[PDB]
Amino acid sequence: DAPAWEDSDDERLTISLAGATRLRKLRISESEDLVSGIEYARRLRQQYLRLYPQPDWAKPLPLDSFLRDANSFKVRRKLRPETIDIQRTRDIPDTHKAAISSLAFHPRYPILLSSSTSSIMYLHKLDASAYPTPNPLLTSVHVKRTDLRRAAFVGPDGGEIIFAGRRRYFHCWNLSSGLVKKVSKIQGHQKEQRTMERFRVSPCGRYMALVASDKKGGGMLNIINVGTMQWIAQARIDGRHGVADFAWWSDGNGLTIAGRDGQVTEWSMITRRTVGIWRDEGSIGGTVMALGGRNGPAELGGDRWVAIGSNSGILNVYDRNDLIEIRIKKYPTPTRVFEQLTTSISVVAFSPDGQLLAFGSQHKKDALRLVHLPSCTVYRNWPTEQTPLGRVTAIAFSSKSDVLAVGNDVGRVRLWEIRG
Amino acid sequence: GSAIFAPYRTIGLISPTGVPFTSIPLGKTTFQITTSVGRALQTYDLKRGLNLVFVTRPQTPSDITATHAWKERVYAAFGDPRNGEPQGLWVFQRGKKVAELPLPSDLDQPIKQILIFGGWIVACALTRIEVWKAATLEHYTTIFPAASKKGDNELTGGAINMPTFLNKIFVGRKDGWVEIWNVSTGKLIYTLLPPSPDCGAVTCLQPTPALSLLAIAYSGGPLVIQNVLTDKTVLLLEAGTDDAPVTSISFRTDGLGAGQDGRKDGVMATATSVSGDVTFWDLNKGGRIMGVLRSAHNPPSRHNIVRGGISKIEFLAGQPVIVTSGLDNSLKTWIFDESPFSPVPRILHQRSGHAAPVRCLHFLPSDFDGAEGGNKWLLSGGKDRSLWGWSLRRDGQSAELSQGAIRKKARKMGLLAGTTTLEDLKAPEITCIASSLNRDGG
Amino acid sequence: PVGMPAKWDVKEARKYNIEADG
Amino acid sequence: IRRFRIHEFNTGTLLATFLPYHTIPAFVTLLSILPVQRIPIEYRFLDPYIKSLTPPPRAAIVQQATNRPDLLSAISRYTLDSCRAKQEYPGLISFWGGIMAEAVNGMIDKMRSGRRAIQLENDHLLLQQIGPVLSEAMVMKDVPGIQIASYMVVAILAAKGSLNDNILTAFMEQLVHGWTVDTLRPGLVCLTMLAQHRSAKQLSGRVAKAVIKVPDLVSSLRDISKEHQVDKLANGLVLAFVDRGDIRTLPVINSLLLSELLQEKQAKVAYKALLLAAHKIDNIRKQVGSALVRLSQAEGDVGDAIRTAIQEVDFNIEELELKLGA
RNA sequence: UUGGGCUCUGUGGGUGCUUGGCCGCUGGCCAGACCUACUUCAAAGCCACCGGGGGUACCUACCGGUUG
Repeated sequence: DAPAWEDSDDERLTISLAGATRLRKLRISESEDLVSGIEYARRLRQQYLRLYPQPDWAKPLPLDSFLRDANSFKVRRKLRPETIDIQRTRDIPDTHKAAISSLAFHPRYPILLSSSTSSIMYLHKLDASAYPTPNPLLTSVHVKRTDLRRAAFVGPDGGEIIFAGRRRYFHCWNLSSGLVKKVSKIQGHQKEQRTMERFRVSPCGRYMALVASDKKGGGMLNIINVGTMQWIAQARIDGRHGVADFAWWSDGNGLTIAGRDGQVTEWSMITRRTVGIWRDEGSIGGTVMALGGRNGPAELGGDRWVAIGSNSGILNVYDRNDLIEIRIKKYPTPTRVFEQLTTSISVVAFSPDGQLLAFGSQHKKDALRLVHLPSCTVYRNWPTEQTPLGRVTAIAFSSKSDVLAVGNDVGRVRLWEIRG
Repeated sequence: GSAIFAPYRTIGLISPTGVPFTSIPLGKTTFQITTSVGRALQTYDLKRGLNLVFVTRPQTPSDITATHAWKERVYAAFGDPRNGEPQGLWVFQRGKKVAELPLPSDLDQPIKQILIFGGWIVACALTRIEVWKAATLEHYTTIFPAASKKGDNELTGGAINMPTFLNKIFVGRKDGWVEIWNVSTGKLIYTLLPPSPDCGAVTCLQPTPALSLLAIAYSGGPLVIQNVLTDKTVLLLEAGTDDAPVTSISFRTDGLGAGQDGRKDGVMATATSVSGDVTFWDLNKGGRIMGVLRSAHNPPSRHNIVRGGISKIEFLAGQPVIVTSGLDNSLKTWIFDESPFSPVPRILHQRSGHAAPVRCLHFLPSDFDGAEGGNKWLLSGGKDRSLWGWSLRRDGQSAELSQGAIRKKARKMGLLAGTTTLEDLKAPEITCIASSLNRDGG
Repeated sequence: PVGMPAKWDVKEARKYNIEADG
Repeated sequence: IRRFRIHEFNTGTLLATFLPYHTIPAFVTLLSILPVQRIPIEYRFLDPYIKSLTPPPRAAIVQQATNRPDLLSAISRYTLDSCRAKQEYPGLISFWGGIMAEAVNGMIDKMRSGRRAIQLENDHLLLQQIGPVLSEAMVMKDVPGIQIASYMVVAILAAKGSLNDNILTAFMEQLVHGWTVDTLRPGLVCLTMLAQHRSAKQLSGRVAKAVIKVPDLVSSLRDISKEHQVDKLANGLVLAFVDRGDIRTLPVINSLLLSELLQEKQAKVAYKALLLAAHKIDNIRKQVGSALVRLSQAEGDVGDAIRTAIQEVDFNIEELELKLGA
C-alpha cells in the first residue's frame, strides 16, 4: 500500500496551529504551533476520522455480478396463462339501432364486418391511429326486408361475404366487382330448409354447410360446393331436437355436429360419412360448439381442441388426440371442464393460433371469460366489473390474433389489444 | 426597450435549465439550497419548507453557466463568449452583488464549473482552469492541461479536491484520465488511467466520506472507486449503459441505511440525464444495488415537447435527505425512513414549475375589496397541459391545482414504470381560461 | 398505527470544513 | 429471562429463534410473557394471539410473509447467520424451506398483475428483496440442506414466474458455482427446471463446463426425465458442446445423442451443427470423423433421424466417410 | 380502461407579503475557540385589587405617648 505519487510542496509548507482558531483543538501538546504540511495533513486525517469513523466497505460470484449489473434494470409475444397485457382501445363510433348479430374479421388485413339484426352490415378498417375518426367506416350497406342473423367471410384470402338471416335465401357479395348473388334453391330441399339461419364456411373457403329446419329425432344439414353454390352432400344424426352447432376441421374435409343433449359427431368427406359419435360429458343439452387447434389428429383434421357449451352453462373442452381409441371413445374424458359462468354460454370462439378461448353468456351482464391453451384455465385478471362489455353477443379474434372484438345486444362493439 | 413597463422578474421557475444547484448547511438546523433561474439565482430554506430566502439582484446580462455558494457569498459565472455574449463572474451576498471576479482577457471559452476551498477558488472553462486567491479575490494562475488529441484535451466531467489533501485538484479529461495538480505550484503532479480502457471519458467524479478514495463515473459506463495515492482500485461497477451514461453520484454519510438491516452505511445514489429515474446501491459486500426510484421526474425526450432530466444528486450533511434538481423545473427532496427498511425514499418536499412553455395567462379578480385582492394570484395554463396558481406575494404559497391522485394512478399503471405518458394522462392543453371569485368561497 | 414514519426532524450532524485546505 | 431480561432486550433474535416451533407450549408461554410494545414491527402479527393465547399457525405466519416482506427478511437473516456460524439444524432448515417456498409463492401470486412494465418492475423489486439470501444459500457450501432449500425457492421462482432468460441463466450460473455431490441430483432437477423454462436454446459456458464435470450424466438424466422432461436442458447442452473447439466433449456428445432424450428436431439441428463444426474446423478432424461415423451407424430412430437429416442437408456421407478413412 | 369502494391513520405544503441557523455581534462560528477580568463611591419619593354586616382576647400595623 505504498503511496504512488509524492509532493515536495507539503514538506516545504508549514502552518501556525495556535494562530489558527479552527485548527487550535487539533494539537497534541500545548507546544505545537508551527507544523509542517505532512504532519498537518496527518492531523487533518485524525480530525476527519474522529469526525467520522471508517466504514466497513472501506475495510466474483455470478448473481452478485448480475446484482451489481445495472443493465439488468432497464425499462406479439406468446402469452403466459394467468394474466394478459390487455388494453382496451378506441371504440367504433357508429352504432347499431338493434342488437348485434355477428362480427367477422378479414383474414389478411385488419378489416372488420359488424352485422346487426337491423338488416345492416358495416365494414371498417382497424385504425386506432386514424383522424378524426379512429377505426374508420369503410361502408354501411343495408339489405331490405332481411334482418341479418349471420354472415361469413369466404376465402382464406377473404374475398367474398355470404350473409343469411330469417329469410329463406342468402347472398354472396364479391368485393372485387362488388356483385351480389341471391341463392334461393338447394336442389330439391326447398321444403327442407325453411330458413337459411345457421351456416359455416370451410377454412379453405370451399364448402358451405347449412342446417335444416327438420329436427324430429335428429339433426341434418347440407354441404354445398361454394364456388358452384350447389348441394353436394348431407349429414344427419339421431338426437332429440336437431342441430345445436357445427364446424369443419382444420383441413376443410371433415366436420363435427354437436346437437342438443350434447351429442358430437365427426364426419369425413372422402368417405362421405360420419366418422363417429361421442358424448360431451354430462352436458344435458348443448347450445354452442366450436373447433380449433393445430397438431391434432390429422385423420380427424389435425386440430387440437374442441369446445362445447351447454344450455346449463358449463364449458367442456377436450383434446381430439385423446378422443382416439379409426375408433372412437364413446365416453371420452374431460381434458378441462369449466364452471365459471352460471347461465348457458352464449358464444365461444378459438384463437387462430391455438392459444386463447373466449366464451360468454348473454343473459347476465357481461358474461365473458378467457382461456389459455393448453393450461385450460381462466385469466383471473380480466375483465373487471367495470370493464364495459355489455350483455355480450358476438366475439371475434383477429386474423393475426392481436385484436379482440366484442359486441353486446345494444349496438356497441368494442375492441381490445391482446398483448402477449 | 419600453417607456411604461420596467422588467421586474421572471417567475414560474425553480430550476428549469441544465445547471445543477449548490447546497450548504447552516448551523445544525437548516440547509440552504441555491438554484439558478437562468438570469438570476435564488436560495431556498430546507427546514422552513421550501420558501425563497434570497433572490439574486441585479440580473446578469447573459445566461449563467456556473455557480457555487460559500458560507455567505454566491459565486456565479455567466456568459458563453463563443457566440457574442460577454462573460463574467459575480460575487453576491444576500441576493445582492458585492463583488466581481477579474476574468483573464484571453478567455474565449464558456466557463463550466466552480469550486472553492482553502483560500482559493478554481473555475474550469472548457479545457482550462483559472485560479483566484479568495482571501484577496485576485487572479493567481491559470492551469493548462495538455493532451495529444484535440478531443482528449477536453475537460469534461469536472474536478474536485480531496478533503485531506493540501491544495490538490482532481480533474477528468475527455480521455479516461484523472489528473492531480497541486494548485500552490500549479503543477500536474499525477495522473491515473482508466482500467479496461474501452471506457472513454470521465463523465463525473466525487470524493467518498472515507479518506483518499475517489469515485469516477465513466461515459463508457464503469463506476469505479479507487485509492488516490495508492492508485488502488476499490471497486468496479457496470452501471452505465453505452449510450445511457450516468450523470452523477453521491454517498450516504448519515451513518446508517444499508445492508437491509438499517444497521449499515455506504449507500450510493446515482443518476443518468437520459432518464428520470435514480438508483440506490449498498456498497458494503458486493456493492449491490437495492433500489430503483422510477421516474423521479419526467425523463428527457426529443419526440415530445416535454423538457426535463436530472441535473444533480446530493446527500446533504448526515441526514436522510437527498435533493434532486432536474431540468423539468423540478425539485423533489426525498427522505430515508427508519422504522421499517425501505428500498426507496418517499418524497418529503417539493417545488415544481412546468416542463413546457405557458400557453395562457390570467389574473384573479379582487377578493372584492380585500387582500386576496388584485395582485396576489395568477393562473397559468402551461403547454405541459396543467394549471398553476402562482403567488406574486410569496412564491412558495403558489401551488399546482391537481387533478387527483394522478401520480398514484400512474404508479398503479405503468406510466412511471416503462401506452402513453403522464402529460397524456392529464387533460389536454389550455386554450383560454376565465375566473370569477364572485362565489369562490375557499 | 405501526409502520409509520414520525414527524421529520432535523438531526444534528457535525461536518468537516474544507476551508482549512489552503 | 429471569437474569438478563432477554425477553425485553433481545426480543427480535429470541422471537425468531423460537419462531420455528410455532405449535409448542413453550413458545406459547414465551408469547405469554413478552412485552407488547417490545415486539418488533415485523413481528407485531401475533397481537390477536397475545390477546387470546393460542399457538398461531403457519398460514398466519406465511400470510404475513406475503404481504409483509420484512418478516421474511428478518427470518432469512437469522437462518443465514445460523448456517454461517455452522449451527444449522434440520428443523430450522425445513421450517425455512416451507417459509420461503410458500412465501415467494404468495409473492408471485400477487406480483402477477397483467400490466407489462408493472410485472417487470415488480419482479425487479422482488429480486432486490430476495437477492442476498438466495445467493448466500445458493453457494452456502458447508450446508447442503440450505442448498436444497435455495434450490427449492429459485426453482419455484423459475417455474412460476415468467422471468427473463438472463436472470434465469444467472441462477443457473450460481447453482453451477455452488453445488456438491450430495446435492448433485437435486441440482440437476433444478437445471431441468431452469432450462425447461428458459426461452433461448443455448447455455452460457461454465454451466456446460460443470456438466462435463458431472460424473453420471446420461444415467442421471434418464432417471430424471423419467418424470421431468429434460429436453431443453439436453438441447442447450449439445449446443454448448458443439460450440466448444475442444475435443474432450465427444464421448459426452455421443452418449447424449444415443440417449434417446432429445426431439427429432433437436437431433437433426444438432447433427447439422456438428457437421458445420466439421466444415469450419481447420487429429481433430479424425476424432470428428470417428464420432460422425459412430452417429451415422447408430441403430435406432436416432440413427434414422441422423440419416434423414443427412438426406435433407444433401451432403455426401460417403464423401466424408472416405475423406476421413483415406 | 389490464380490479374498485367506504372508513381511519401517517407526511409535506398552504391555510397573512417571498431578507440566514447560532454567539458573550460595527465582529465571529458552524470541526469552533477563549474562559473570571475589572473596579469608584448603596438606594429619591409615592402607588400597590383580599366578598358584606359583626367582635376584638392575642398578633401585626398606624398614631400619640413612657423608662432607658
